[PDB]
Amino acid sequence: NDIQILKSSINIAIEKLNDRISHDEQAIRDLTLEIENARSEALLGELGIIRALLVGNISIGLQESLWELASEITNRAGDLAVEVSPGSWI
Amino acid sequence: NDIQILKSSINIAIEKLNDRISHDEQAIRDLTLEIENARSEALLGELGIIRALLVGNISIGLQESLWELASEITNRAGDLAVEVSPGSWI
Amino acid sequence: NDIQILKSSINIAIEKLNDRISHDEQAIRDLTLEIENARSEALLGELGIIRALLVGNISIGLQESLWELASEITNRAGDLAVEVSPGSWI
Ligand SMILES: [Cl-]
Repeated sequence: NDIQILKSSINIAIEKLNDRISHDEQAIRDLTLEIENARSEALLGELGIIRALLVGNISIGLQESLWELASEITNRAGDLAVEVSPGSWI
Repeated sequence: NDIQILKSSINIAIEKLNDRISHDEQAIRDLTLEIENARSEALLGELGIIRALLVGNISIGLQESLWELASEITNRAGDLAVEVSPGSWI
Repeated sequence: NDIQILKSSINIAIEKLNDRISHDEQAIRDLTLEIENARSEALLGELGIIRALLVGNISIGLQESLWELASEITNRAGDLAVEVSPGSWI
């Protein structure tokens, strides 16, 4: 009798909970996408500036520090799927 | 008898769970705030550098690449509520 | 009789749920680590560019705007445990 009504009501309550958790897991999955994207933007923004200076008539020492700096920055960025713009040397 | 004691104890246990989930949802909400802020900082940091170069005596080609670069960066930043500093052209 | 079988089955179901939540909490903890790291990278990338310009033969006004800019950027970065490279002024 009352055991079975209770069992089914448990099951609904747990379902709702799993709904809540799953909804948090998908948001934790969006955020981790948002973090990757933030990193990708900063990465492209910083290389974008470096390459703008590199393609100009800048002194030879600043070219050394900027190339080196491009690697360090690029090293810190573990590995995201970057796609730096075509470039523009001529 | 023992059905009712069991029902109330279920209800407490579920409450605690919903407490845990709600506490995760508020942290997922802080992080999404933290991500926006990280993006805003990188955005302001990169425009800050670009505008420092733009207001100086830099070559005319570097000015072209930097203005263009300011848009691309600003385009990648979907739309955050930016507030770039007043500027400083004179 | 059937009350006790039901009680134990509740306990397993709740355990599984707490497992799920705890697994979300550790991921919310990784993301908050990932956000800090994204901020640290952008921070180092932007100071890296600024210091490359600062150590060169740049005009005196651009040096003013860049030093100032280094503080504003560094101020916006609440306080992360930064570790800017040794520097390189000579
Ligand atoms: Cl220059």
